[PDB]
Amino acid sequence: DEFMMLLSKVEKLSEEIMEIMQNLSSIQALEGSRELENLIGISCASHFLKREMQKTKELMTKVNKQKLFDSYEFLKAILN
Amino acid sequence: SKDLKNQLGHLESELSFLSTLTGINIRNHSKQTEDLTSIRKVLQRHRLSGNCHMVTFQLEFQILEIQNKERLSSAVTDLNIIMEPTECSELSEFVSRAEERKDLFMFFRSLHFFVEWFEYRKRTFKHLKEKYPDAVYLSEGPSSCSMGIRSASRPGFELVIVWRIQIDEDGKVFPKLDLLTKVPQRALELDKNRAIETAPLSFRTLVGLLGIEAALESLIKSLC
Amino acid sequence: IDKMVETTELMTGNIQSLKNKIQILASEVEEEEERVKQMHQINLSLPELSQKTLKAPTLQKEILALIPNQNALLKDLDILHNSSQMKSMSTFIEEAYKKLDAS
Amino acid sequence: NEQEALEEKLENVKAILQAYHFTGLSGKLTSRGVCVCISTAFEGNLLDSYFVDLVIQKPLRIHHHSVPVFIPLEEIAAKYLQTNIQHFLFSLCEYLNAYSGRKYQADRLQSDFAALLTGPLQRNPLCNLLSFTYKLDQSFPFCARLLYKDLTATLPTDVTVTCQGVEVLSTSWEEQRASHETLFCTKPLHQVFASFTR
Amino acid sequence: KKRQRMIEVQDELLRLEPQLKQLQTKYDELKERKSSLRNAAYFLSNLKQLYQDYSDVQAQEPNVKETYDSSSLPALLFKARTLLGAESHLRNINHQLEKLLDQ
Repeated sequence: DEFMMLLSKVEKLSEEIMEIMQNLSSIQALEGSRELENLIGISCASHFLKREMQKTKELMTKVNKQKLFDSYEFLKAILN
Repeated sequence: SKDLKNQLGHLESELSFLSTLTGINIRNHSKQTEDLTSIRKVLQRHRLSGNCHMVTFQLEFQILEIQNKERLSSAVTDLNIIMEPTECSELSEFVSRAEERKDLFMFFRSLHFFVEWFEYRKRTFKHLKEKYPDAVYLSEGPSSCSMGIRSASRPGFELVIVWRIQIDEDGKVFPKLDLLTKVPQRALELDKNRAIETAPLSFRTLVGLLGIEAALESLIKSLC
Repeated sequence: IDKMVETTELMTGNIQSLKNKIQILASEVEEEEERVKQMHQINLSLPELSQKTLKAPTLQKEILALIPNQNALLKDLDILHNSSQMKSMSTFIEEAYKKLDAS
Repeated sequence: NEQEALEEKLENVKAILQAYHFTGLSGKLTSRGVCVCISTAFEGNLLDSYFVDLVIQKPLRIHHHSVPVFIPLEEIAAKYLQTNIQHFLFSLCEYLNAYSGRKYQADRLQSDFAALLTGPLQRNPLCNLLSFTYKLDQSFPFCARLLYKDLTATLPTDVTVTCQGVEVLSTSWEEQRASHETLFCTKPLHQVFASFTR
Repeated sequence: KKRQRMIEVQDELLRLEPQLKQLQTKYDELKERKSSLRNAAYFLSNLKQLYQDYSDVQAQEPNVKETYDSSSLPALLFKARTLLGAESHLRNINHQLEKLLDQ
C-alpha cells in the first residue's frame, strides 16, 4: 500500500512547501488583486492549507478502509 | 383503478418528456401565501431545488402580485439562489449579478448555454486525449480549462491551450481560445526567422479558417 | 430618361467588370487552395466560432501588460520550476486524476 | 387506501407542472404535436405571453401561432427548425424578451414622463428606432435619436443628441449632452430620466 | 407612351441592384478568405520547419540548464494556477468524496 507512503511524504513535504511559499513577498503582494485571480480562474490564496491536509487524512483513510474504488431519432428514442 | 394508473403513467411520461426537452429537472416545490390588503396585494413565496444534467441548484424567491381594477402587476421583490461550491469563480460572479438584478429567465437560459459549452469542451478534450495518447498530457483533467500538449522525446518543449467560457454583463455566453508556449531561448538563438511571437494571432486566424479540432490536429501532427 | 439611363448603363458596366473580376479571382485562387494542402492533410461536428472571438483581444499581451517586474518574479519562478517537490506534488495530483478518470 | 396516495401523487405532479410554468417556457402534449407557451418579463415585471403549435411528423411543420408578423420568425424557423429545436426556442425567447422590454420602456416613457416631452415621439412597430425632443426644467432643449441595430438586446446600438433651436454658448450644454449620451448608451431609458428629473 | 418607358426602366434598375450588392459581398469576402488562408499556411509551414530543424539540438544536449524569456512567463504562471489552487481542487474532490460516499 504505497498510498500510506505518499501521504506521509506529502505531509513531511508540506512544512517546507509552505516555507518556500512564504519565502517571497511578491507572491503575497500580488494576492488580493482580482485582475490576476480572475485570469487564472479562481484566486491566489493559500493560508488554510494546513486544515485542508489535516482533513484529507481521515477522508483518505476512510476511503481505504471502505475501498470505494438528427432530432427525429433523438425524440423517438425518448417516447419509447 | 386501472384508469387512474394510466393517467399517472401518462403524466409521468409527459413530465419526463418535458424535462428531457427543456433540459431542466426540478425537485420538490413549496409555496406560501400571505394576504396584505390595504386594490389588493398578495405576497407569494416559492422555493424549489433542481438540476441541469450536470449541476444542481436551490432557489427561493418571493413575488408581490398587485391586483387592481384594470392592472395585475407582478414583481420579483426578492430572490436568493445557492449553488454547490465548484471552482468556477465566474459562475459565482454571474450568480451575484443575477441576485442583484432580480431576474429569472435569463439565468436559466445562460445556465443552459454554459453547460452546453462546457459539455462540448469536455467531449472535445476527452476525444483528443484518447486519439493521440502519446502526444497529449491532460494535466488537470477533461473537466478543466487547460490542455497540455507535449512530446515524449523531450519534456522541455510543451505548450498549453486555454479554453475559457465567459459571461458578459448583458447575460450572453461566449467562448475564447488561446495558446501559451513554454519555449526555451535555445529555439530563439537557433531560428532567426522569429515565428514564435506571432503564434497567438496566427493560431486564432487558423482556428477561424477551417475549424477548431482541425487546427488542433494540425498542430499535433506538426509537433509530431 | 437621360440621367437614369446613364445611371443604369454605368451600373451594368460596373456589374460586368465586377463579374469578370470575381471570375478571374476565383479561377486564380484554385492553384493556391490546393497548394496549401500539399504536405498537410485536407482536414466530430463542432460548430464554427463567431468572428467576435477571432477579433477579441488575446490573453498573452494582456498578461504581459498586466503584471509588472517580469524578471523579479522569473528569478524565482525558474528556481521553483526546477525544484522537484512541487513536481512530485503535480505527479501525485495527475495520478489521482487519472485514477478518478479510470473509474 | 390507494386512492389517497394516488390523489397525492396527482396533486404533486400538477404542482410540478405549475412550477415548470414559471420557468419562462412551458410545453403541453396534444394530438397533432406539442403546444409551447412562451413568457416575457423585464426586470421582474411579467408581461404578455404567447403560444406556438408544432407537429411531430416528419418533416417538422408549423400549424399556427400568435406571434406578431413583424417578428422575423420565418427565417429562424427555416434555419433551426430541423436541428436543435431547443436552441430555436431559446432564440425565440431572446427575440420576444428583447422586444417586450423595448416596448415596456417606450410605454413607460410615454405614460410616466409626459411633462418633459413636448410632442409625441416617433416610434416604429418593432420599436428599434426612437426620436424625440425634450425640454428639462433653466430651459435646455435637446433632441435625441436612438437606433437599435441589434434585435436581441435592450440597449441602444447608437444614440445621438443635438441642441436644436439654440447655439452652444457654454460648457454646461456640452457636459449635459455628453452625460445624456453616455447615460443613454449605458443605462436604460426610463432610469436616467427618473434620475436627473430631481 | 413615355410613361411605360419610365416604369420599365425603373423595373430593370430595381431588379439589377440586388445582384450588384450580392456580387460585391461575395468579392469582398473571398478576398479576405484567400488572404487569411495564405497567411495561415505560411505560419504553419514556418512553425513546422522551426520544430523540425530544432528537434536535433535538444538531442545534442538533453539536460542543458535552459532558462526562459518574458514571453514564457504566462504559460509558467498558468502552470502555477493549480499550484495555488490544488488545495481548492482538494475541496472539489473532497466534495466528490461525499458524492462517492452517499451510499
